[PDB]
Amino acid sequence: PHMEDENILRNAVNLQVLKFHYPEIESIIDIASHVAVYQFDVGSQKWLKTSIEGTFFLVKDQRARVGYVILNRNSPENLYLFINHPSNVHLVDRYLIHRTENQHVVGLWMFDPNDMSRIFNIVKES
Amino acid sequence: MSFTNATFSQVLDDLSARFILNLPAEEQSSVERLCFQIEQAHWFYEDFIRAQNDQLPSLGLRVFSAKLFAHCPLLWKWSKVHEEAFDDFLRYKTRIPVRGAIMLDMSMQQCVLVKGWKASSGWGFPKGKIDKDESDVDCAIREVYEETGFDCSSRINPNEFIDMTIRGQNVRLYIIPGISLDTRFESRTRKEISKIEWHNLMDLPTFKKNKPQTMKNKFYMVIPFLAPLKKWIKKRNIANNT
Repeated sequence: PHMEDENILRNAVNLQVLKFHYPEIESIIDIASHVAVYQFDVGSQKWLKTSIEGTFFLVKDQRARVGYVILNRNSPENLYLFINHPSNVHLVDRYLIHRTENQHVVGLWMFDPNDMSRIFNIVKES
Repeated sequence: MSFTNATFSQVLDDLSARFILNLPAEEQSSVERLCFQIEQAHWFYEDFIRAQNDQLPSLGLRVFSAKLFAHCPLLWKWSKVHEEAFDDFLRYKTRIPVRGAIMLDMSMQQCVLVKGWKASSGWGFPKGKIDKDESDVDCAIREVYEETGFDCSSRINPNEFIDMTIRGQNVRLYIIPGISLDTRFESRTRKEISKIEWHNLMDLPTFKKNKPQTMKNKFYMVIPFLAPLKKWIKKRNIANNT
């Protein structure tokens, strides 16, 4: 049961699962341990919390597009969104605002605060 | 539609990365936190993954845990030294006792399901946590009377039930057949449920392997009880005609 690097092996089966759900995924850019998903109501009322919550996978598409996948721990319905432009992603407090698909606002609350800024700086690079 | 054509090794691959592989450093070293995710992975396998693929077998918590450990070599180092500490915790963990009832009709092909008010609240059997110094039968009667308005005190049998530990809960649902279909269910006691309707057992996912599995409505903690309930009704129809 020898393993020269357990983290490379951990990320090997991680990409194996992401390709099983989305074959267009080419590689993993970064991973966040625990991430909760919030959704801003289109009625412009309050900050509703979505039932989506799981591991955050910063992923790169076959077309070199940079998006993210969230394996939901509460339902098979995962979250797969692409970041078309860095001007759509902002960082407010311990949230990661993202305006995707014309008018829509999703907020990513990450458990580890160091993961939020690291992902945010990578998103600003394509 | 996600796990329709998924092998059992791929399912263990998904549940591994989804629940137990990407925890932080201190959480993976914790027996309580590692056991908590495995119980969640077991419930996720029974309630969701099996409904999308009937080929996958129904497993118990202790059996599912054993296959998942041998599946991932990253836990072989952990399970070799923390074997006795984990097996004692998985068996003796304090779990929330929940009691309920599976009310069937006279023909034993329609059951009573209850649904909440939340948009994502799925259908489930009337159950709930037990109170202090409360009996197993008394808790099931109370939860049914509160969530459905029907008093099954004169019909509940302490020996006819399905007991199963799932998602960190010791669940025991007492099977009560012969409920009149004309029963007026009024959940005036608890305003946290919305609808109470009879559901044909054949319409639930895992009950009828021959029928095409279409899962248009959501079900919560209903699929894992279908395999024992199908076996239970099969033995009752034989015992009624012997």
